[PDB]
Amino acid sequence: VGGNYNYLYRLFRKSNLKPFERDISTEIYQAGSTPCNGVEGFNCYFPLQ
Amino acid sequence: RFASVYAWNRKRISNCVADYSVLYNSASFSTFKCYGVSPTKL
Repeated sequence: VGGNYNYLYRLFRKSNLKPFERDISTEIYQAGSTPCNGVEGFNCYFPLQ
Repeated sequence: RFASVYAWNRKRISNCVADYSVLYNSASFSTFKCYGVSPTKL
């Protein structure tokens, strides 16, 4: 009921995976021009949801 | 000067060039979200 939010997926990423590749990084990556480091202020996302 | 709420002004634009990458990326913007499209296209 509260939601099984213990399971996660990649919402935002910079590159496509190769077959059977796993990537478990929690680093914030930029979407646009702003460095946006350690924040989700503008033009970036924390990649997992 | 902006159209007011309940006095909107939706301008039709065609047969031209626009840079949506700049429109999206500039630091002057407070927020941005797309629906089936991406600003990186132009």
